[PDB]
Amino acid sequence: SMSYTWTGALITPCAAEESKLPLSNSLLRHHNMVYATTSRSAGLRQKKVTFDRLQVLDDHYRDVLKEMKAKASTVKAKLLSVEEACKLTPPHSAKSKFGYGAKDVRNLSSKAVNHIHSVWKDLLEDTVTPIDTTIMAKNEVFCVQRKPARLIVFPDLGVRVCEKMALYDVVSTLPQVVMGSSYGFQYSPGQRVEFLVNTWKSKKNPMGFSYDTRCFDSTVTENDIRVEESIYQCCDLAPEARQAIKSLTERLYIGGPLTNSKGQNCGYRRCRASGVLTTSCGNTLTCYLKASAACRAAKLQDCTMLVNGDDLVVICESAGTQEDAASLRVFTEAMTRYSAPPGDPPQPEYDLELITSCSSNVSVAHDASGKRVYYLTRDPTTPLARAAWETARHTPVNSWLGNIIMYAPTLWARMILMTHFFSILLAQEQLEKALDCQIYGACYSIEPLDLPQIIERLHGLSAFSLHSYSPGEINRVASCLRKLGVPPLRVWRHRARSVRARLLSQGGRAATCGKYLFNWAVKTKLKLTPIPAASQLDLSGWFVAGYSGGDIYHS
Ligand SMILES: CN1CCN(c2cc3c(cc2F)c(=O)c(-c2noc(Cc4ccccc4)n2)cn3Cc2ccc(C(F)(F)F)cc2F)CC1
Repeated sequence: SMSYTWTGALITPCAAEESKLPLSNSLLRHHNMVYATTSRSAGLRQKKVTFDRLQVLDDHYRDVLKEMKAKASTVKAKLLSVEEACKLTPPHSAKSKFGYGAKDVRNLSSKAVNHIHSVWKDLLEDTVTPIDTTIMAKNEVFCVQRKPARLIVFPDLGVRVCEKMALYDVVSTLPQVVMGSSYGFQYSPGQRVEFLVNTWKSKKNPMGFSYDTRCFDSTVTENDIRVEESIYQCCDLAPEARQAIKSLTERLYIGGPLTNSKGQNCGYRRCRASGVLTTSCGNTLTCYLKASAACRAAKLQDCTMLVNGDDLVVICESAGTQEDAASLRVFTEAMTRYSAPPGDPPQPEYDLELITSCSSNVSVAHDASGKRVYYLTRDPTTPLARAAWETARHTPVNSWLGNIIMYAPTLWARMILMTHFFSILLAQEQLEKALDCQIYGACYSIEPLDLPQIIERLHGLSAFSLHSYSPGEINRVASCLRKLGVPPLRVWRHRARSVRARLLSQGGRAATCGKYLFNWAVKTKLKLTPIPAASQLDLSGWFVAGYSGGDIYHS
């Protein structure tokens, strides 16, 4: 079965697309290296993601599936009311083709609610007719060496709300129960590091590897998608939920027709849709299932998995370098049979720091006392490129804010992102202005002035005093700054001292940002005690589940 079939109709934009970087130069001067993907490259992506999938299952697969269902059976899940579902809808979510928008949904306008009721009722009465989806090219920023745009497939606003009602509770609670500690989205960055470091430490003689499935969404078969449903259905559910879940699966999740922005039929999908509520959960369960089975086929000893959607990292007991090399090829052959072939082949690693998963890795620094501290970091190229874009253009999603929150302990986030953006917020007098950012796919509204206590709550006080970073980490940053033409430490330190001073003179939370975020920039350090406001912060539903493509909004 083909993941996609196409009519020949083009994937079209719904607005003018910028692929070019037009204050921003002060951040990064090699602006010709920064580009954004557009629909013009859609054809290239279409070719990559269109192929025949072959799948052969074995006893290991079946044993693991049985084990997952058994745990899934302990879960009780609730229907969301229409109101609860509406409030989860982002204010700028794509409007319905049926005469109402996200604002109408959020306001609970009777037109929107009446339509949502009719969609739900239709779901219960009809469990066959494929549901329409829109296919678009994503507009994302990168640095050269060029990626063709990613494709986004999503149903109408009315359907998405119904998805929330039927499955939000399921995709928010089920994965963690089924996969336990292996479920990646339950962790803040600090917690993700702790689990990785400790898992590594716990092996007698550890070996680990990241596994990249080539175009994971396309590798997901209709069988895979029904297997996921069978897992959902193990939950203790209301008869209405079971019916809706079954209808959504047959009518939307397993596949359906693709319609472009102009309304033309572009083709038909028979794999994972990137823009539905179950994408993250489905991908995570499916990746976990196949990888767990593959471990057994490959006879990897004491396999420990960490899974985030299609992102997979494995840490096990080494059986020797040659033996490991051979075991990994077997693991890969098993994954391939399950319809999850690798992009670039996995390779054994024997240094935790060298394992990149979720585009990030663990590294070491030292706190004020000289004590060792592990933190999550990544190559800063993309974050910096997108930071430049967001400086030179108005964008609804502030990746820089999300990056500061997730990578606050890193040298590059502290040195560059905090300095550059707080300087801009000072000039524009928009310190008090709340901004939208994404965490694990979900959209959050956050006040930049709260960053100190947010960071203390997530990464601890040491985040404000990390030094003596690894040479490997610094070389990567330096190499990146060279590549992108970014000013060196001496320049950012000078800028940071200026911003820090200006922040202090405003007092209040502003001064707190100056004192904590920029203590690194001053030669005589302040004392930095626990921020009292860091305790009374509501940081519960931040790191519970993934929702990439799931159209979720919180707070
Ligand atoms: C061959 N290798 C070359 C470099 N290598 C290293 C250089 C380092 C550090 C560790 C290294 F191994 C380190 O640990 C700190 C530091 N610690 O504490 C703060 C304070 C601080 C905190 C937060 C933000 C900024 C400064 N800065 C500073 N530098 C100097 C440095 C060089 C290059 C870059 C950059 F990458 F930008 F080119 C940035 C740097 F800082 C050793 C030998």
